Amino acid sequence: STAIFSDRYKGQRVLGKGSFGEVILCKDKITGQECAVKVISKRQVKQKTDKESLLREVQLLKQLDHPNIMKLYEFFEDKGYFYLVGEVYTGGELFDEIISRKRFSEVDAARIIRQVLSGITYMHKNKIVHRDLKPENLLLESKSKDANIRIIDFGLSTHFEASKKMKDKIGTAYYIAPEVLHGTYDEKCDVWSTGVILYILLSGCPPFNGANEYDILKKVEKGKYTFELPQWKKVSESAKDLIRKMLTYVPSMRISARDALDHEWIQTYTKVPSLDNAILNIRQFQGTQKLAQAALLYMGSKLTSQDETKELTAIFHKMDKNGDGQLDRAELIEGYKELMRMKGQDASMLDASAVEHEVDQVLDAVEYSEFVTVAMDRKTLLSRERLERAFRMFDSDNSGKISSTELATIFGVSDVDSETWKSVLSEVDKNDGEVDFDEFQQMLLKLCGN
Ligand SMILES: [Ca+2]
Repeated sequence: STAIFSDRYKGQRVLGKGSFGEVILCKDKITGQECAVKVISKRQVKQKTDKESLLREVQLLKQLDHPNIMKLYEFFEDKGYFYLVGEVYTGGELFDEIISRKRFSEVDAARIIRQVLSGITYMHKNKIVHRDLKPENLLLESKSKDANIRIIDFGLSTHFEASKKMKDKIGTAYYIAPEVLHGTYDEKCDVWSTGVILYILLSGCPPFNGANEYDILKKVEKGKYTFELPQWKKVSESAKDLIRKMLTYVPSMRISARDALDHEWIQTYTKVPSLDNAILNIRQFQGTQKLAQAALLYMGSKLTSQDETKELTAIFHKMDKNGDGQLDRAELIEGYKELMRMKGQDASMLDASAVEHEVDQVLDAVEYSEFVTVAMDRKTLLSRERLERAFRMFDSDNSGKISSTELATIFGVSDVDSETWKSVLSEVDKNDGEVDFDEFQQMLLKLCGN
């Protein structure tokens, strides 16, 4: 409120797009301490509670400390944004580390879940519920195999409204507790979500699955699942018993996070065959989720580029006094600053110094029409290379193609209607039942107006 964020911190690099907003690697201008700042835009996110309830939870969260909980250092608020400043972790997402290794057993799964439960138990004792616990929120403290897990976004859910855009809801339906869907829930919803993560660690397949978001939510609401897949034969009976207690439908009957640590499976496997079939399915699952996410962000970046391309052309056309199509470097900065003044402050461009530098980078490469193409191509370049990398990673056999069955699974996770993508495919392809990267990219372009 009183203190300004930009006067203390400077943006160094974009870490990624998390829940509620963009995540930026920032650095203190005095001490040089690196920090990860989640920037939540007030227009794209609505406040569920009042301002005084939010400040009270922020104050509590700043005093909490646990080795498996991400530390919240500071909190800032300006006219249109909320900035949540915390510690940086470079180890990446838990599931990205599991797909790289060749050996994964119940001892590794028990060591993972013991950490997740230690953090949850500690936060539940302080009356803080996560509500949106999922593998994406489990980060590794360092780039190593024996590194600590840190749970992020612990306590946001209660004060910020969930996004309705599929690019942000991707992969959430698998882990949500049934009682969260019907409205009456408490801290037991985090035990269910951890139970779902444990089920995926030991088999590589979600317990509640479907061809789309709604079919998954129907399975979660019914609450029925089975240990009827071949890979569950090589898993112990105590692991299955803990999952049964964690995935109990009635929350009052469901085990607590505290009692889940004292369970025989945690006590025996933290104080042993390799689950090879489970690794292959986590690889397939992670690749499928990441390609679906990359496809949705690619379409979103193409629509954002079209909006900003025309908006920046209109700003520069009005600034062109004589009408030769040219402008000075100082004029282009005024017009680029006007784009952020009209279409909101950018996550990468925190202050005027970052805008002046962003223009100098485009001016070094590059008529304002040519400059418009470069500045917009730089924003699309960050999204097109992620799509190709995700397509290449999904294509594990390096065939260069993805089958029609794989497209149905991808578009199913992305929530693109079955009849809509099949029609778009016939317009570009026109019939081997498989598409290459360019054809896949052409389908996404046609699925967002281009
Ligand atoms: Ca292939």
